Amino acid sequence: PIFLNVLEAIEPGVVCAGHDNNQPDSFAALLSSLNELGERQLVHVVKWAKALPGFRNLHVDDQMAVIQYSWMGLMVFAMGWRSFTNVNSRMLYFAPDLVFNEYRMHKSRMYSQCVRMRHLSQEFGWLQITPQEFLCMKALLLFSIIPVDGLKNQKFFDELRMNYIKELDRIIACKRKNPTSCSRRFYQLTKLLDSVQPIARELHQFAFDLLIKSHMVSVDFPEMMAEIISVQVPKILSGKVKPIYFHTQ
Ligand SMILES: CC(=O)O[C@]1(C(C)=O)CC[C@H]2[C@@H]3C=C(Cl)C4=CC(=O)[C@@H]5C[C@@H]5[C@]4(C)[C@H]3CC[C@@]21C
Repeated sequence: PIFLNVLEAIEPGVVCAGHDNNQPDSFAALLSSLNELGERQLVHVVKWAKALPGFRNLHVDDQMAVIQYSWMGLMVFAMGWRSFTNVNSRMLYFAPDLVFNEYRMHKSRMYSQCVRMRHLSQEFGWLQITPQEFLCMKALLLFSIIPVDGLKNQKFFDELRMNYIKELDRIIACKRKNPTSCSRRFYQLTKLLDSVQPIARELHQFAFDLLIKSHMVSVDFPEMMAEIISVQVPKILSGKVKPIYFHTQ
């Protein structure tokens, strides 16, 4: 079980936001905490990606680009998994010290996005997604958004993405002998994977908008987050970089 051994081994451990839960649930306090958590996670996201099987095969430039493009989707998906495994998707578990209940969802000003993320988290339960499927799908999300015009080394990327799909295929078939059973599961998993993209798109828009009006005085947005939102996110929003949907949207 080489492939799965690796996925489990490189999976980041718990990361706290450093949020003081005694403070009032203001937009400012929740924003400060979310961003701090964001910057902290990004640190782990980069090391995670670079330790992924075959990732080093990508051109240096494509490595960081791909990481930065899928960043948001990766955080949505993983966050959704933590909510499911920790609080049975009852609340949004961004971190042990930063759990969103109804009031915080409203206070953050991303209530609808949170509700959509809550749905996503519940799909992990309805579909009975295994830790194995979760890990392989999360890795695939890393390879699910690229420039329309292509990456420095597009063929290496396509090769890699294909191999990860093949792995997701092995997972599904490991305990399934009748093809139909397998096809049904693949359908379910690819539909779930797709559903992450629309949510990340809205979060991308929300982040961009906030960065702009925030720049006015408080450019308090962390460094790495600030770089991705000002340099990479617009490429997505303007349509130069797009997600790779499995099914027609
Ligand atoms: C309230 C809000 O706007 O949050 C945002 C901004 C621009 O501040 C917009 C989208 C927010 C991001 C969306 C999610 Cl799913 C997160 C998940 C997660 O596990 C850790 C907490 C972070 C982020 C990446 C969060 C950082 C603050 C963002 C970027």
